[PDB]
Amino acid sequence: TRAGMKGKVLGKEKKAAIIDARKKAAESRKNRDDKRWKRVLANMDEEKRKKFHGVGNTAKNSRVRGATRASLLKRTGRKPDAVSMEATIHLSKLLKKKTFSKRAPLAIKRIKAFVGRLMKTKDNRIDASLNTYIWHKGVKGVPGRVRVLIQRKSEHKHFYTVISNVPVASFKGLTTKTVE
Amino acid sequence: THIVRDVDRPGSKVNKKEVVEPVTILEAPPMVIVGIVGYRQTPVGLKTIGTVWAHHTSVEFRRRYYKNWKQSAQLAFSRQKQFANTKEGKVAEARTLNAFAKKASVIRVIAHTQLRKLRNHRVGVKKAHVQEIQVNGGSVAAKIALAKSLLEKEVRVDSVFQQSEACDVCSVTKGHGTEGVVKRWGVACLPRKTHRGLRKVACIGAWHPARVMYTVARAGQHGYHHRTQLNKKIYQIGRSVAVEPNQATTTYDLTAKTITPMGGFVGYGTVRNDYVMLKGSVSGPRRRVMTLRRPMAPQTSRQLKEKIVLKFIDTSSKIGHGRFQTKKEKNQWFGPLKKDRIRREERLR
Amino acid sequence: MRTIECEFSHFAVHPGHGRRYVPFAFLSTKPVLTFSRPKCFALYMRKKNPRFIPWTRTYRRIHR
RNA sequence: CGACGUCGCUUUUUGAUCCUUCGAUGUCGGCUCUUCCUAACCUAGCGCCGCAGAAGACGCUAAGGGUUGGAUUGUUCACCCACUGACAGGGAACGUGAGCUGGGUUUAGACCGUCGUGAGACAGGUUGGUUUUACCCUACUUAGCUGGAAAUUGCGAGAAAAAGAUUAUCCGUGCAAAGCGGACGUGGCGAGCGGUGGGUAGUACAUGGUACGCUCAUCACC
RNA sequence: UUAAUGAGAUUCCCUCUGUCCCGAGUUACUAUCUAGCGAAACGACAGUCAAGGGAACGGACUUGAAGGGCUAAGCGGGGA
RNA sequence: UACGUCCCUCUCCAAACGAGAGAACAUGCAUGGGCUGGCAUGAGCGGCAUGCUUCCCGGUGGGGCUCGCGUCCCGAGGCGCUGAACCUUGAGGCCUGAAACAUGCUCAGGGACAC
RNA sequence: GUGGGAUUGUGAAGGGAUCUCGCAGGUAUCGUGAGGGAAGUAUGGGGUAGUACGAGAGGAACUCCCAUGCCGUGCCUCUAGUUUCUGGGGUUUGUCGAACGGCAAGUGCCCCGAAGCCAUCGCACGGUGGUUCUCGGCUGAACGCCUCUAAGCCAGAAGCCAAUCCCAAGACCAGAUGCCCAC
RNA sequence: GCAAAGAUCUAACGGAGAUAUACUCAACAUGCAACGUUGGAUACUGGAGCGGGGAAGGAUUUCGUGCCAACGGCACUCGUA
Ligand SMILES: [K+]
Ligand SMILES: [K+]
Ligand SMILES: [K+]
Ligand SMILES: [Mg+2]
Ligand SMILES: [Mg+2]
Ligand SMILES: [Mg+2]
Ligand SMILES: [Mg+2]
Ligand SMILES: [Mg+2]
Ligand SMILES: [Mg+2]
Ligand SMILES: [Mg+2]
Ligand SMILES: [Mg+2]
Ligand SMILES: [Mg+2]
Ligand SMILES: [Mg+2]
Ligand SMILES: [Mg+2]
Ligand SMILES: [Mg+2]
Ligand SMILES: [Mg+2]
Ligand SMILES: [Mg+2]
Ligand SMILES: [Mg+2]
Ligand SMILES: [Mg+2]
Ligand SMILES: [Mg+2]
Ligand SMILES: [Mg+2]
Ligand SMILES: [Mg+2]
Ligand SMILES: [Mg+2]
Ligand SMILES: [Mg+2]
Ligand SMILES: [Mg+2]
Ligand SMILES: [Mg+2]
Ligand SMILES: [Mg+2]
Ligand SMILES: [Mg+2]
Ligand SMILES: [Mg+2]
Ligand SMILES: [Mg+2]
Ligand SMILES: [Mg+2]
Ligand SMILES: [Mg+2]
Ligand SMILES: [Mg+2]
Ligand SMILES: [Mg+2]
Ligand SMILES: [Mg+2]
Ligand SMILES: [Mg+2]
Ligand SMILES: [Mg+2]
Ligand code: NA
Ligand code: NA
Ligand code: NA
Repeated sequence: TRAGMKGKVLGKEKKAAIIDARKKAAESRKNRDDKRWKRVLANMDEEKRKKFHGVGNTAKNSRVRGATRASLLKRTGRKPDAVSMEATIHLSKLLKKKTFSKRAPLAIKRIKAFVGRLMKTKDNRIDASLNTYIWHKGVKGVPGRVRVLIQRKSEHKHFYTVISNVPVASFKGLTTKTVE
Repeated sequence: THIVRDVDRPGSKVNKKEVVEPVTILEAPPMVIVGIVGYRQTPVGLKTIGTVWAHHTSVEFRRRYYKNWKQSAQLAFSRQKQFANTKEGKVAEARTLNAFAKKASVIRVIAHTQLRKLRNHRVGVKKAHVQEIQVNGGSVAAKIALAKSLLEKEVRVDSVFQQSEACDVCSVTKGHGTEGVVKRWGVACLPRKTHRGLRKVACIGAWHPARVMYTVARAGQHGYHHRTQLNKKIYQIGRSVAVEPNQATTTYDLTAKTITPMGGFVGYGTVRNDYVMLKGSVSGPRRRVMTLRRPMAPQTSRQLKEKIVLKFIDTSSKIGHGRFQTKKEKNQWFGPLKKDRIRREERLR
Repeated sequence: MRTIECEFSHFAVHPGHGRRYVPFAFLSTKPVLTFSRPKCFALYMRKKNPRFIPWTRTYRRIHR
């Protein structure tokens, strides 16, 4: 980043000050707008009121107008060293019009990149159950979807993941979950 | 999309008869005026005299001066505002306006777009587009008065263009990268028997002059060029859907519908602001910003002076062969389905 | 313009859609036939009865 | 229109010559593609006929834009069938083979006619007969980086700029006028104009985001 | 003169078609970028043009017109 | 010194490679749901009914084999649950801002110049 | 003056001298437009009109409308083409004990098939002023009269130049502007 | 340029051939790429076979242990070296 925002230049304490300085400026402008719109909408007549639609943060399924998503996202803290997740990967959208003789080897590389991206890990081990599932219909017949179990372990400290297959009957209605 | 209309053209074989014409849709959220600029004429061309900035600018406008806005100090125009508020700033602004009034012959306004108003999900850019718009008509004093009145205020497209007029469209064409001579210039293909390939030009010049001329076709870049596109007829100027939901409803077709087709525009989404419906096609792909200009060619032909009345606007799906105009029509055709029955049973239980 | 119905499937055909076909052994009352999709014309040239194709209006009206 | 005579132009025909090339400049035609000339077929204007009208002839400026599809033949040339506003003539190493093609011409196989005692011959006929290489420089087409006016240096000074104690010693208006109207004060402390931040009301704008009234606190100029 | 036979030479008809009107879309391997490895042909010196004269078709000569430097992918006018 | 710029990262109106348009904790990305569309009725079970459809209706097969006019079996196909099942953004369709989408992941961004 | 380095080839430590370089710009927008390129071009129908002219046979044209050919620049709403979304379905031989799921036949084969790309096989658009040549005239002498010419002037071609359109500061723009730094 | 003969993937052992950092720092954004054996998975040859034996020709290329300077047009911990 630029020299005015580098962590090793400013320091931990100075860096934290800037973050709160921007946060309070954003919040101060926010709360002033909430009070202004509340007064105007209440003072407004019904003929003008029904025309303004969801400007008063009143409409349903319509987000919060004042701030941005991920600013209302509560941040619990750093995740533990050892975690486990279950996720679905849409393989068919990654392998479209690829050469038929390379589909199964390419799916292995895409899975390792997918897991390493959200786990911040360069050492990803493919379990024998997952390797069999990808190959069990030949090089060309890679399945459209796969459900995997990801486990991160630690042995600086080194981190690595082990990825295995989760056999399911249908993929409908499944989302990402954290297991124990 | 395409529309149906009646023709008023005496002497033609389609007089008082219905025709189908394809049209293009352009979303036009209001622009903001932030600057005034004056020009003077010299024996070597036009020279800028100065610029008068508005007292307040938007984050959209100020983002255009950065490559990484969210991690910057965000100091643009701060000293300018601080100085212009004081007494000396008023003197400087008065001097610049007097210079405009005394020595200028061309007046333009600096304006920019509103990407927050254009709540589009596929247009990724957040820094506003900026351009200059010339002010025509009247004297220089009247031009300056109008420019001063239009400062830090919004301008709508209907205040610039009327319904049954024409315009020019400045834009940039779609890109194709490197292309061969056959697709870049339109030369003929060689016979099947040709050794070393057949999609080429056989002879690229005579013995003398002993060099290749600039008039011979060569391979290279095709597409992504600027074009001006005279005489496009405006067929409709429509208001925002939040104000008038019945955008595509005419006097002849009373079905309540909007301008967005079933399933949305492919690769673009939903039209949420004011819009312009032009006849024909324009250069460039979807999501690209283009400029409408008042016509420069004479407007005297019957075709250019004909008034347009629409009778039908197509809103069927652009994915596949759309055969329904409305979701109500599709529901009327199909009736209750398994998913609807399951949902109703779950709601009852 | 008015909306026509497809010859084979009775789908609605709105202005600016479909193709029209004129057989040589034309019928005097209606000389021109309208089709909404290339699939409908292909089934017509195979001389298939619409009452057996389950996604046509003729089939639905019988089994309802 | 023009005999008998007589004077000139051109190098898109064939002759005449033998200056360059024989330790090699790939050779007929077609296909593809660009450009040039005018001695003008069509398209734009004029003049004149032995020009009533219609259809035409003979000229002048003018080369900006056009000038086709097929049967036979390797053809160029030619001829015929159709369309058209018209189906003009030429140059560019008889444009163009590391662009193609290889039908013709012109090796070695073989047949016929005529000639020769014969081996063999024939700008006579016939059939079959390898078409090699670009990654270098330049030209052309697109595509990137980057200095530089003493065109890399000199310190070697030139404004399609303003007008004054020699551009200093205020600002605006006015004709490079005559005039006119304004400008924070007494070392700290007061006043004014502003940028931010809180407390409060209503309005405008396309309506989540900005402006404005009052009040308070700070930071700057004066 | 001849039935049968012929990777022999020639003309016409039916069928068929991207041979053509007139081109468009897709696939594998290349070209293209990277890691490792790694040549040849050729090489007086070099390399922007117009006209002139000249061994009668110049990159160098005369008089004019251009020309900031370094690079990637192509191309087949010239380097007689 | 400071403002800042480039590389790493993410997106595609750009793209042989460079270059371009953008984003910088953002409905940004992922998965699911709904829409829009494609094909044409899934596996399984069953035949006067703990089957299907309403709130009463429907319910095969050319032939063949057993045991006593009956009752169990073999049989291509047909009917019902069933416009069902599956697919739908990826070189890159829509909906979280007209009326009638939801969850999960980010926890001081790293480096080099500017110097 | 200030700050960095370095001197000739035979061992180490201190000093001195000399030499070279740096000492002000960086980054982000909006514009100007010298110069270069350069494009639109033809035919038919209606009406004029069975009119003008002509004994008769016969037989036009301009203003103004409506179409089309060639060329040019784009576009994908419709129609058509293309499928390695091997999307959905069907079907042959082999094969996993059978059903299910499939797999092999360098995309097994057949039908339909979105998105994208694409067709004179689809759709859209293609302007304005000057200066002249050939020639026709005005006013006019030389030359008594006369005469478009000797001085002067008017009207004037698909020609030529500019506008519109494309690239554009090695055309070195003392054009304007946002922010930081130096003075 | 090293493109005919369809093709490899995974874990564990072995090996100097790695998880190889000056500050900061939780990990990614600072040690990549590549190898032999065994177990799984997926394919090919398809009996006119990259099957099992002979003649001509070759003459130690056969086998075990070790080793990796040169050679096996890339690589090697492997080899007809
Ligand atoms: K001669
Ligand atoms: K079923
Ligand atoms: K069914
Ligand atoms: Mg693109
Ligand atoms: Mg050949
Ligand atoms: Mg579509
Ligand atoms: Mg010779
Ligand atoms: Mg020679
Ligand atoms: Mg040669
Ligand atoms: Mg030679
Ligand atoms: Mg000649
Ligand atoms: Mg050759
Ligand atoms: Mg040649
Ligand atoms: Mg030959
Ligand atoms: Mg004899
Ligand atoms: Mg021959
Ligand atoms: Mg200098
Ligand atoms: Mg100087
Ligand atoms: Mg020359
Ligand atoms: Mg010069
Ligand atoms: Mg090159
Ligand atoms: Mg050459
Ligand atoms: Mg010019
Ligand atoms: Mg035309
Ligand atoms: Mg289609
Ligand atoms: Mg299509
Ligand atoms: Mg199959
Ligand atoms: Mg089978
Ligand atoms: Mg298969
Ligand atoms: Mg190479
Ligand atoms: Mg290779
Ligand atoms: Mg090769
Ligand atoms: Mg191979
Ligand atoms: Mg490693
Ligand atoms: Mg193994
Ligand atoms: Mg064998
Ligand atoms: Mg080797
Ligand atoms: Na030479
Ligand atoms: Na006179
Ligand atoms: Na066998």
